[PDB]
Amino acid sequence: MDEGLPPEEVERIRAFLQERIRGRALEVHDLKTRRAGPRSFLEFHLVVRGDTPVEEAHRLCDELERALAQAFPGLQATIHVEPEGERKR
Amino acid sequence: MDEGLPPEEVERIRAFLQERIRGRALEVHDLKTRRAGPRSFLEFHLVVRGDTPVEEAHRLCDELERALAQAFPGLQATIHVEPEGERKR
Ligand SMILES: [Zn+2]
Ligand SMILES: [Zn+2]
Ligand SMILES: [Zn+2]
Ligand SMILES: [Zn+2]
Ligand SMILES: [Zn+2]
Ligand SMILES: [Zn+2]
Ligand SMILES: [Zn+2]
Ligand SMILES: [Zn+2]
Repeated sequence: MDEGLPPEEVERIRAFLQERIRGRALEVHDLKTRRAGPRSFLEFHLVVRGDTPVEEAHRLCDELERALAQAFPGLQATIHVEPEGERKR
Repeated sequence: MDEGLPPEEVERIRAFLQERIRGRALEVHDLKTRRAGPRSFLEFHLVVRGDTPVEEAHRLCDELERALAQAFPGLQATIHVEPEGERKR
């Protein structure tokens, strides 16, 4: 898909995030994308340890938003942080 | 606005969130909305104490997502949690 970016592009974004969260988070999931003009949008869930302070999890959020914006010109990300009970499977 | 919901509706959503976060968060900001068919979308920032564990902040996120979905049929929310340094002004 509908308003999603091309599946190929979503998977490039996924692979990029997966490399960037190594040792810093448990997983990224529920990637949802779309394009509007000069802009692309990504929202996803970043799964971390439940006892991770918001301030710490958020530092990683800022790092990721900047990394994504640079690696995918036009793309801006909104990140929803979750505890380990939200992990896939 | 552009793809935003009507300003009137955004403000109703804002007032609803502001009541719901009393004593539980510092503020909600950067409300961004849009409608696609039977669906409406909201993303916002929920500002809490930096030392708030992700697991705690996320419990409030689930409460808010459910409250919004019930009070605004069709609406689904993505919440980005932030520490106190992200507060307005
Ligand atoms: Zn999601
Ligand atoms: Zn999730
Ligand atoms: Zn836990
Ligand atoms: Zn969640
Ligand atoms: Zn925002
Ligand atoms: Zn913010
Ligand atoms: Zn602080
Ligand atoms: Zn942020």
